[PDB]
Amino acid sequence: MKITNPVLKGFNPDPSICRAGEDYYMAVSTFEWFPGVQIYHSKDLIHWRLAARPLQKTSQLDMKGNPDSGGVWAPCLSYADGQFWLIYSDIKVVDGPFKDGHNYLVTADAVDGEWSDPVRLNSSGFDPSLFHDPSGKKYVLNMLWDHREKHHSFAGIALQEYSVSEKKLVGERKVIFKGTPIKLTQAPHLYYINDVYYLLTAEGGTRYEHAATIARSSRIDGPYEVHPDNPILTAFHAPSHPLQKCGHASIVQTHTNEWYLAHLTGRPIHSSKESIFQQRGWCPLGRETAIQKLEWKDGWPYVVGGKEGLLEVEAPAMSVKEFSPTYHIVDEFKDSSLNRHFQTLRIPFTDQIGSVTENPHHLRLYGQESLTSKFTQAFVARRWQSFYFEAETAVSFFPKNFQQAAGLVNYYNTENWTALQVTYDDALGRILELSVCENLAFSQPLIKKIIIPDEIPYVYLKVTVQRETYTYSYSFDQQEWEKIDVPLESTHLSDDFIRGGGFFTGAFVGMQCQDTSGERLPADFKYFRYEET
Amino acid sequence: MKITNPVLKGFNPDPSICRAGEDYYMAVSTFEWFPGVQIYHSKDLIHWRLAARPLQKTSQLDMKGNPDSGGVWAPCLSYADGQFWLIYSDIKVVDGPFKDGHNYLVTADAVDGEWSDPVRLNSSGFDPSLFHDPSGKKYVLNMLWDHREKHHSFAGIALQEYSVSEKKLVGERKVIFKGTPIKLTQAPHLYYINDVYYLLTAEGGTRYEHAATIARSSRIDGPYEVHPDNPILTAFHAPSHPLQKCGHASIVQTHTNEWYLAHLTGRPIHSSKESIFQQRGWCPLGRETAIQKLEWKDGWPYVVGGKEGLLEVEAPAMSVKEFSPTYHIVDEFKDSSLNRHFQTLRIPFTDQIGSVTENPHHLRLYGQESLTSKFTQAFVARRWQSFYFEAETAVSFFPKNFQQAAGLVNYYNTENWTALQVTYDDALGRILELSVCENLAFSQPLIKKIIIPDEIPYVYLKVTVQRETYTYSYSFDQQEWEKIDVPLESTHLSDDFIRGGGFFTGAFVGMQCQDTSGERLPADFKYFRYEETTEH
Ligand SMILES: O[C@@H]1[C@@H](O)[C@H](O[C@@H]2CO[C@@H](O)[C@H](O)[C@H]2O)OC[C@H]1O
Ligand SMILES: O[C@@H]1[C@@H](O)[C@H](O[C@@H]2CO[C@@H](O)[C@H](O)[C@H]2O)OC[C@H]1O
Repeated sequence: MKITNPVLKGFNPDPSICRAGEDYYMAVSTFEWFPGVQIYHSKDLIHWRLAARPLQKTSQLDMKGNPDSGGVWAPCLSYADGQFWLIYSDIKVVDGPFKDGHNYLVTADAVDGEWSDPVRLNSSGFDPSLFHDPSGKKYVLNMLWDHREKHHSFAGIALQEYSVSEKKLVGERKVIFKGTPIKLTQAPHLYYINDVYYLLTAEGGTRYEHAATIARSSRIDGPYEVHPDNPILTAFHAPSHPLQKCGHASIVQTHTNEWYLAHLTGRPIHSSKESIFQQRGWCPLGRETAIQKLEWKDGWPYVVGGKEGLLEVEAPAMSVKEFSPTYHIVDEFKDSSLNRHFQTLRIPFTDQIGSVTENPHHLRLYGQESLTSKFTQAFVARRWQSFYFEAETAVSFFPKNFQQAAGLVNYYNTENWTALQVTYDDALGRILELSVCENLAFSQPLIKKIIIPDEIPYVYLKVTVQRETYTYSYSFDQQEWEKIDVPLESTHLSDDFIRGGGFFTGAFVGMQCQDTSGERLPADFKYFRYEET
Repeated sequence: MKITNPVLKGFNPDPSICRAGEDYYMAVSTFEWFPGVQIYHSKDLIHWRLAARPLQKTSQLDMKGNPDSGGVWAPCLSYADGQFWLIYSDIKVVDGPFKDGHNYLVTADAVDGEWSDPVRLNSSGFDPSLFHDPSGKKYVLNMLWDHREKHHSFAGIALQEYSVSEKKLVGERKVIFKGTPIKLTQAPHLYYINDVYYLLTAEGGTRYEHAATIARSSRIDGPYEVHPDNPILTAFHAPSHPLQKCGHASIVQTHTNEWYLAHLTGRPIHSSKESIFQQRGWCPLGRETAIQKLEWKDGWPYVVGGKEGLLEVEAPAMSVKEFSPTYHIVDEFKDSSLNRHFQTLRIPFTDQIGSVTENPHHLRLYGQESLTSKFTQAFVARRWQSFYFEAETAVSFFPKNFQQAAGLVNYYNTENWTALQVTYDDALGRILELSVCENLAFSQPLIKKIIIPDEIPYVYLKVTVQRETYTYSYSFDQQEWEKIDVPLESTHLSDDFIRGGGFFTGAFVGMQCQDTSGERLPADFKYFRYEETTEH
């Protein structure tokens, strides 16, 4: 009867909420993880099921070589004229003065149906949004990226008409809003409400200064006046609040004439050696999606409970409906294709990297490139979505040289991961090795190599995650586990720990095989258990 | 007449020398520059002409997104059984514990003919090489990359048989050599000389500790005995020597029964307010190729003149054969094909970025991504090949917003370049802007903006390179020039300045257009001049 935030747990940022009659959908960004964009469905705003992942083919999304946290940034999902519209980006440069990336449009009739081939829109900035103006005309909003040395990089909100018949942006482009002193003006969404235009934006950047700003105007092109108690959403001032980084919002008006606001947020683990006011913490689950309720006064919306958001939010006047779980707690790969919660890095899942059919009821992975490669990785993984869980798998892998390895991986990006892999030692045979990579600093800490007897058909591998730490354990028969006494830090796989300009995903766990010799040696995984506790 | 080194000036590393009858060929690496591999041709070893660039299709080489100084590393060109064999690499990771990359083989009847589609070989290490054993067997050598924490990454030289009929490696591989205390053992090339196997390698890394070591064995798989005066080539001990980084060599026996050694080298610019011992210099021309004469004693080759290598080298007993230049000093773009000294970053030249046929007598570049992008840049460039030159172009470009810019660029990688571009300012109209990117730190130092009047159809742009410094200048009438008073440092476009694990190319100059608004706004370049000051 209450909305319990985050409604989308783990890596699920930049929520774009829309209503198709009485059905509610939210699209979230996926960056380098393939297939692109996740769409969730809900009938009550409390329970959400993973319904679709539109960008399924390289003709829609080609991300081989994309930088970490490049690819699909904030998307925009809308419904109008009997079809869904998805505006998405493919960001190619995430560091330095430029942010080279391109905005595209695909359409579909059903969210889980077949999506069109993309139409080129523009490249002038990220967070593109498609606004269906009451007049029938259509408009694309985005932030304007300004590379010039002396200018703040977030130059404001651009507006330009989209011609449906010509399938291109037309007319003149106009900057309609420059933002507030919070700056980093971002995430524009336009709304026609009571004959006036409301421009919702994000400001402050997506770390702990994040905020949602709103302004209004009589004309679509402004000038816009800013909310008198702006920002309407932020946790910048409340470091102990359990919801942090609260911004990048979208508004929905329900079919019950109620008002709600979806936004991203982070749930940080804290230091204890440090003050939370100075060290705001680390978010291994990345940026998650939460929903707040809005109330109106004098033509201005307000977040009920205050600007920081609540964990428990007043659900709308609608019939509750839960959904069946969309993954197996223990997946034995008996299904025809990979479950919808598994994703690959950058490229589609094809025989290049593995198969679910070649060895039935197994996931076969052909050894390809290492975990530091932005190109071709034989790696299938799924999100951390709880601070407390166990993941476990069983691998048949018989490597012949030290350049072959396969096993269980916990992963943030190409420079930040840990891996417990079956590999080969030329003087010891098959061994089990722990490899740790922290901002490209690589170590293999076990001084005592773990030998695997030759006739063990399956090495059982398991990770136990307990909030701020996690540990690996292994078994040669499943009913007898041995724990590796190296406590790994969960905070080292978080938005707030990794270096670089792209820090936008979250921790993953999955099965991986690599063969840097060229032989493409396969690794057979009998099952994958993901059990939150 | 002597051989004058370097024989290939500017960015021309990892020479693989090769002989077909009385014709000599040398392949060099090209990294992210497309098309891949440069093959030069010679009949006297003194004069070399740019003859072919084999890897022209995305089916042979797909480098979109490749890191700076990834892509085509050291190649191997050989001639046997009436055809050419090219072994090349595509490196995808250049930083950190791994070096993910793949080695391929392609063949052709002539170097400037159509090359085959690639056969996969292995992925175990770079510097792959094909050996043609007198028994008719074929073998692939390459270094072995060890990623493990406690091990030196250069784990020795691997050897494995290649089956021509099965189009794949067969049998087991074996490490046949582990190097000397110089380590970083790489660049393996096998030679069968009077019933003895000689294994040539590079050691020391490609900076100032570079060396060429050689060893011999009665059997192909070792054990190998190292040269008694090893290494046979290096300038590590001679900081003042005009050739530095001397290593990564290959040997050829001429049809005159003489022996020569092709190797890479750097010609550094030195600061005479810095220790020549501590700071060995900066090479904006990258790694170039030189040739040394060999001489034998007791079954060991020695480099004539000492192991530092000579600047002037005794030529083989062959007739001089000079070649006419393969580029125009002023290229006016009247051909429907880009001159062979022009390259693009990572991808083919297609309508996606440019056209020489849409506006006749112009190079039209369609505005695409910035100079920091590893994907789709409308950028056509050619090597710095002298310390003294000027390059010049003329651009027709009418930008309508600040995200459109086109002009003349000096470039090393995506983090290191300068650019003089026609662009647009909301308050001032068309302006000429100087942009500087030093290891991704970005500046635009002109305080007073240069206003371009609306009546000006072409803006003329020039760079004048004078060894350690270069300067841009511009003109609205081709005859009256104004110098932009900020001296730029040529040493910042050098192997020795840029950060990261990939530092393997060299400085380029070329024409560029970017449009990060999305409109693909075209810029038309009327000509490109590149004129070396041979007087110096
Ligand atoms: O576009 C989305 C936003 O949530 C956010 O956008 C900005 C990207 O650059 C960062 O430096 C800013 O902090 C951030 O606000 O991140 C990317 C994507 O998730
Ligand atoms: O493969 C060629 C070699 O000349 C050289 O190989 C090594 C690559 O890693 C660097 O750290 C070493 O110094 C270098 O010797 O560079 C690449 C290519 O030119």
